Amino acid sequence: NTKPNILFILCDDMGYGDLGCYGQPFIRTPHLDAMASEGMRFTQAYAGSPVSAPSRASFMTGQHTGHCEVRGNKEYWTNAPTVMYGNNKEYAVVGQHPYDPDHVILPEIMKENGYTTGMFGKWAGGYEGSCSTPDKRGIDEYFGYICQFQAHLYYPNFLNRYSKALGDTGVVRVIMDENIKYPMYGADYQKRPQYSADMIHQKAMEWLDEQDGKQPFFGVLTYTLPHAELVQPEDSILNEYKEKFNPDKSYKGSEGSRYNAITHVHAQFAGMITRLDYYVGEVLKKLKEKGLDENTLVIFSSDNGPHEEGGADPTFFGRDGKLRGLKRQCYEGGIRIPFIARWPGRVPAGTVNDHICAFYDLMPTFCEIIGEKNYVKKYANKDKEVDYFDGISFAPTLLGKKKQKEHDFLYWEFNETNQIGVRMGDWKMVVKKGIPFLYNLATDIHEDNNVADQHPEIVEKMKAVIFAQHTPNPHFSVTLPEK
Ligand SMILES: CC(=O)N[C@@H]1[C@@H](O)[C@H](O[C@@H]2O[C@H](CO)[C@H](O)[C@H](O)[C@H]2O)[C@@H](CO)O[C@H]1O
Ligand SMILES: [Ca+2]
Repeated sequence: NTKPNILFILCDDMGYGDLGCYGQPFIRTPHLDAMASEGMRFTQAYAGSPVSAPSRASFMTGQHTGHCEVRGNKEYWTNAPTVMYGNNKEYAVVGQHPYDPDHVILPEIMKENGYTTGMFGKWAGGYEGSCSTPDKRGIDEYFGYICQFQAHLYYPNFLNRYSKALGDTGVVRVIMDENIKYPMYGADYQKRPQYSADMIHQKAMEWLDEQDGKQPFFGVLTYTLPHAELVQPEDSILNEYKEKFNPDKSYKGSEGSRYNAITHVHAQFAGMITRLDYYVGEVLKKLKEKGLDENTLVIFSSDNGPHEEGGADPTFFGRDGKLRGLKRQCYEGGIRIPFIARWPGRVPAGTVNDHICAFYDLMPTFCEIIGEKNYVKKYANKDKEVDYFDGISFAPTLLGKKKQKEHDFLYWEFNETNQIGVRMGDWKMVVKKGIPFLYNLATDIHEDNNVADQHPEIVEKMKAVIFAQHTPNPHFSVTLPEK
């Protein structure tokens, strides 16, 4: 301990069944499988939300989406002025709805505990010049995509940086000086040579290189893989899967979505996950090389369930999977995610953990690990009517030990599919357009058999949770069930 280092590798749109160690049959994930072998594989860990921005917001704020300022994907670039990068028209302001500036986020707690903070990849927590950019919210070294929409292109016009070390005064843009010579869409797009996932990992690894045993570090590696578009370097990883998958399918492109057309989509998606796995192997190798392995907790997870964008084929990859649904659904497949922890000599090796937990638990979990006691009394905003903190530390079960507290419920709400999810032990409610559906995850893991009619008292108990946990948010609307 003595303030352990923490790396949180949070990937983008990877399903529960997309890793080898969670049963994926078609994709090699040797480094994450070995991480699991040496660590703890969580079987009932959940995203903050079935989509990116609120799931990441839940992790950052320690709040469920009945309370969180961010409960959906909200764009601030739609009406932004245009800037030219070569012949390419680009938005002059990018990004999503900002985190509440009056509610603490995890990096700020780590800064108050004497940590240095890094974040490499997707921010998705406020647009350029907003009150919630990484510079303003406790990140010392940031490199990647401020904007989730920008992140659709793996060969973008620019990336974003805030580097204390370089004396940046705020977030800046780093132009991809080779990429902007070519179009953003069509036959010449793949002439772009500056691949963001490699560049962002290289910046993360340069940052990890600078760390030593002295000052504790907190790194958030929000790598965009395997989020669409399904375009990557045409290298030995991709070619392995072009050889393996036969026949394969293709994707015609969506210029409006910034998803380029591509061929061999099974090979592209498998390649993206094996590429990400190789990045994780490089992180773990670096910690060992620097003598930091025994004092660093590494967690790998995904922000939400599997996707069907840019040529992704979750039906194909889901052949052996147990959970129903995709990204944007409050069915188990939208919200239950891979979650692997490794901390040699602290987290018991080769374990499975069934503890029911969600991303809003990470804030109290980390606070417990770093010895930050009574974090709510310390960080709660006294100027608010009420400052919500929804998490329960799972530091005890992570460290194999006693006094592990249990949630009465987990809670999700999501505007685009108009859904509310509640999990109370074996019981799972999905509200769809205000109508409750009820499933037993012990007898019906795939949520095939709506049994609301057989359990009216359970339906009322779980609706009571919704009525108690949902507070109004003027930006993100869901239909509550009838009272
Ligand atoms: C104009 C518009 O919103 N375009 C959408 C795409 O954004 C959308 O993709 C989603 O983009 C959001 C951006 O915050 C986020 O990256 C999601 O993960 C992603 O799915 C796409 C839906 O497939 O449709 C376009 O019309
Ligand atoms: Ca995502």
